Amino acid sequence: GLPTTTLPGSGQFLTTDDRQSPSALPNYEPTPRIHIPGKVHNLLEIIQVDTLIPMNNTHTKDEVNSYLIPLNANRQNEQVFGTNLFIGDGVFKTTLLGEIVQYYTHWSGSLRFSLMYTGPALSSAKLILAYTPPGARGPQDRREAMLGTHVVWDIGLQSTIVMTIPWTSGVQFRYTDPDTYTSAGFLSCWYQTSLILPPETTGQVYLLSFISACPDFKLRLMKDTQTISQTVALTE
Amino acid sequence: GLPTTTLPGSGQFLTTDDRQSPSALPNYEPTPRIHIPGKVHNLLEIIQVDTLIPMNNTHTKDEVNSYLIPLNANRQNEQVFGTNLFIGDGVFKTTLLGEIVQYYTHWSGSLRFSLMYTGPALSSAKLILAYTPPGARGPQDRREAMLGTHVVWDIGLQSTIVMTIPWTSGVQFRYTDPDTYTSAGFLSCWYQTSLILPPETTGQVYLLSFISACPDFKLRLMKDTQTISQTVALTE
Amino acid sequence: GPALSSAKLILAYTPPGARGPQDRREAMLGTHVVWDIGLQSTIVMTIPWTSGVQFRYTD
Amino acid sequence: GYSDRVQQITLGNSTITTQEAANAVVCYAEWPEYLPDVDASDVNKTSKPDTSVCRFYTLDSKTWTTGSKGWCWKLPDALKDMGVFGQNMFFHSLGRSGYTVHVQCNATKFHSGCLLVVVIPEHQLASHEGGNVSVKYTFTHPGERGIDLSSANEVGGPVKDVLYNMNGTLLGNLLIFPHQFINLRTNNTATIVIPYINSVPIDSMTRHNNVSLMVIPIAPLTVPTGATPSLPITVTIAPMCTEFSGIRSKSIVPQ
Amino acid sequence: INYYKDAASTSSAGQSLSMDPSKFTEPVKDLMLKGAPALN
Amino acid sequence: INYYKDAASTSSAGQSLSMDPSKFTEPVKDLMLKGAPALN
Amino acid sequence: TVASISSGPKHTQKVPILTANETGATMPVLPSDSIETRTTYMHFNGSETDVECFLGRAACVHVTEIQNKDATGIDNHREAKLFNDWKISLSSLVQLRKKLELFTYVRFDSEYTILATASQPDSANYSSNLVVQAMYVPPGAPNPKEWDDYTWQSASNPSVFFKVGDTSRFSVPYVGLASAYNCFYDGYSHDDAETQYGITVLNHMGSMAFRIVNEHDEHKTLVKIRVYHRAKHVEAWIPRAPRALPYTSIGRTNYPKNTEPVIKKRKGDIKSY
Ligand SMILES: Cc1cc(CCCCCCCOc2ccc(C3=N[C@@H](C)CO3)cc2)on1
Repeated sequence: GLPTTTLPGSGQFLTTDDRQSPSALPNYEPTPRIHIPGKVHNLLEIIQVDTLIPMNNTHTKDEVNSYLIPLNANRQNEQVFGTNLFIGDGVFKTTLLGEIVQYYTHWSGSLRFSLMYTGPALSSAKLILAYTPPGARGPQDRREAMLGTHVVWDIGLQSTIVMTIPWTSGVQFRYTDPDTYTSAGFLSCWYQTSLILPPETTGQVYLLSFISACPDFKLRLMKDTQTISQTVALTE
Repeated sequence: GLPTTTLPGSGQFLTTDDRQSPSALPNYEPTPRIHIPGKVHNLLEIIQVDTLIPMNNTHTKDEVNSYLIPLNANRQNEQVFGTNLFIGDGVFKTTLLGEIVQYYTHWSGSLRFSLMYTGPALSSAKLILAYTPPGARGPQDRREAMLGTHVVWDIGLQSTIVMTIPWTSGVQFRYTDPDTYTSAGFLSCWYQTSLILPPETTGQVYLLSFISACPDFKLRLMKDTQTISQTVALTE
Repeated sequence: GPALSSAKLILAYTPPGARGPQDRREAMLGTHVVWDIGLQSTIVMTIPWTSGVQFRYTD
Repeated sequence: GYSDRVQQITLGNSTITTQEAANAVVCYAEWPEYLPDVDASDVNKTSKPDTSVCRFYTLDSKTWTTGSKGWCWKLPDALKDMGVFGQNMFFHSLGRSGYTVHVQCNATKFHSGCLLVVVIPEHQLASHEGGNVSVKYTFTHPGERGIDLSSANEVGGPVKDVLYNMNGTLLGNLLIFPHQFINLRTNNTATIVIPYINSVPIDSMTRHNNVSLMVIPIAPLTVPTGATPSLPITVTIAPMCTEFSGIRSKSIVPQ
Repeated sequence: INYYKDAASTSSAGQSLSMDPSKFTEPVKDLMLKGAPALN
Repeated sequence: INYYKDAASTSSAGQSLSMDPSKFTEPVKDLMLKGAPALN
Repeated sequence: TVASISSGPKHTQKVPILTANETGATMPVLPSDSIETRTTYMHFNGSETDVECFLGRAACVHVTEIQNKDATGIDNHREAKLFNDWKISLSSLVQLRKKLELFTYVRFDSEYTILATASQPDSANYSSNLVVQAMYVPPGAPNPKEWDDYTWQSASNPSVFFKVGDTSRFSVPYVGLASAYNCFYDGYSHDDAETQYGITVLNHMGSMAFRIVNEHDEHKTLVKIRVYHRAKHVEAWIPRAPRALPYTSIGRTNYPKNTEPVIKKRKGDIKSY
């Protein structure tokens, strides 16, 4: 008989501990694995695939239309859309990125925001996208917007433009859940010159917008998502 | 005194765990082993010996007669017997194979079904045995039956015919207990030409049928058999 | 057609033994090419020699 | 002078040419291949009809109009009646296949509109009834007709609400599945190569569909002035590396 | 590691991995070859 | 040290440290180079 | 590892930021393709986002309850909770369910922890000490009819006996029939016109039965069982869109009617911040 002493914590059950256990089914042989395409190893692998952002959130019931950012022909100087960058809330929240970020407490890294244009091929347009780093207000006019991170996008044969929100930060991690101290800025978009439709054409054209994370990205300290809950256990 | 921590599960008794225990009889010397023919090591060794199937289940009290499949002289085109292949139930259930399969939850592998003919030596017959893989109904006539796994059996000097139900399956294991998704097919038998008795002879002739497992076979995840129960403890 | 128009046609060869196809579904089950009208103005379909007998009469 | 743009796919006795492609997607970066022995379970030798089943079948055409919500086809169902592919299907106990899907929609440089073409492995649909109402067989086996998401709820059928992918997930995130867009201004076809994806090496072709192909208008169709307000969309699909096993009597399926 | 002195006190045995059904499936005196006739 | 015989009884696995998003982010048939035109 | 390299002004014919999303790719664009950057290192590995880590902590998967009371004159033990039973499943409760359904096929060993606590809602002199016995009743094996049937002998079926207030823990290998468990299944068990659709037909795992071994004392004792499940040795294939609407049933994808908009409406314009 070897002398032992038990410490504080004996008998506790910590849902996060990782130890060995007896197998209830001694000697059982599991089914062989066969090959299946698509294996995922890290959630970091999947948040780099871009998905659509319901940017046009202004509706009243969920609709395919809140994915469409409208553009008006012949407007000059004006603003196309605006949003803050709380990736865990608001427009971002239902996107795959938003949806995964919510399983973690802290995030750090660059984001990739792209816009794909869908107007007739014989039209043309020049837009400016601007990222405003924390510390200033959402820009109120392009002059204000153009003094921060921006890209003049020229609509052409190449249909999409990929803007990166480079990680601009004092503190090396921000909370996913809306924190002030930890806030990331604003994203706005304005006409640089203006949309022009060809003859025989009319109305609004739309941009689709996507979001995905750069390879830069870090997420840490897992927790429970506000995105799902329940009141009684389900049954069959 | 070495510091320890006890984990969740301490003090539990799991009937399936395998550990050391103090011997109550320290130093006792067991009787020497002598040699005995017949040692069994695996249940897989014994389910390869074939045993008779009470195929003729149509009686009302258990009788030697439900082991006998009758054959009629001069019938043409017609059907000799039919059964599904739920090896854990129905005809199969009391056979040694059926009886062991019931100690496990899953089975996979090929089955060997053979028929031994017992009619007078001066008679003759040609039968077709057909295996119908999952997905179609039990065949309704030989034409239907002959399009799946089948063997034309010619009754001769060699008294038995061994049909194999080759493992035909998407999923690599099936439950013993009747599952649909997991179902294995049907087995039917029809006259290929017809039984013919010699002169001075009359009546029905019978086939005996056996079942055993091919060396192919796998059984896993042990459990309790529905084949035995009790209401009070027995006594001497 | 005008350069600013567009079209997609299917050409189908039906080997001997069946009737002239009566609808595209029927037609598309034999030798066929989906032609996409583009910059490249012509499409070349080949009727590959499908035959039991190695010669046919012209007449 | 090769462009990403022009392409030719020849499979069997049938060929497709596109002069306005946008590359092609190969699901999960894997190309269809036959079933290796190391992965095999059923002991039966399989049948590989090759060129008689691995050719292009063009399903009947759809009509995109300003009110369209989107269409959904299931595989191998959509092909259950195409030539010898279909016969093989009803006649063997098990079968396995990959596909090349080519979705076609051409317009002019004055039209606008953008379709999402996506392949969803194991797309289990939801009942519009809620609770635990099931979706009857016939409803998930529309055949070449596919399911029309702008048709009405029916009884025993699935829900046809587009912002929810017919299953409780948002349209916006379908982009995690192999997919390609058809943006009239760019593109005129979409091509996706689908490798066989299952948790078993071979399965039944009638009780289980392993992918739904979905074409969904996202930026509404907008035709030039006084143009007819609609465009046809055509779907052509070719089984590739098909194998059938466990031949017999010929399945009888509901309805 | 056995902590105890007696053999009965050790854990379960380990798989025979013996397996030879022929004493049960083919106890015939003259050897039968599959493919050759059963009765000559 | 495993104290138990079966593999299911061992603790959690250890980090894939595999990580290859290209099956998801770039499943295109003809390779796209960043910087070169998307459609040629 | 560098998180960003140093990059300066650019005036090229080589534009990495113009792409064609119609292709289905997400081109790997970085901050340094469009602004001037400085070197910085990652200092991070992505350890805690590994799927083994993501699915590897215990989650509550089931809460049931049984009572110890005099069975004298009870015609239906099962019905008196003289011994409840549970149809093993991993989707009855939703926190873990949404996590698993981020994948289509999943393969793992399970580690179960079972906590049992007792309650004595009405006047008792004391708290008794009860031993619970949880049995694994896979499909095809006799299922218990009374709280003290021959079934409980469990001569071939793994069972664990632990005390109320304590915890029991053991681990079961991956018992799936196929190579992975289907998180989704767009099929039927056969081509029947009315058979159920979904996976209900596929995760035929069987049930698990709990009972108190103790006979009855003078008062009644409520024992409530909580089953926790931890995946170990995880393997996951084919990512899918996360669950947006609420769940209604074990094993079907169905969402409730007149559900509410899941995308938050702006308080303001598209232009709003
Ligand atoms: C005593 C005692 C009690 C037991 C129980 C043995 C464990 C058997 C359960 C096997 C694992 O069960 C499932 C069920 C469903 C799923 C699953 N469903 C999908 C959503 C995903 O995974 C996985 C495992 O063992 N010994």
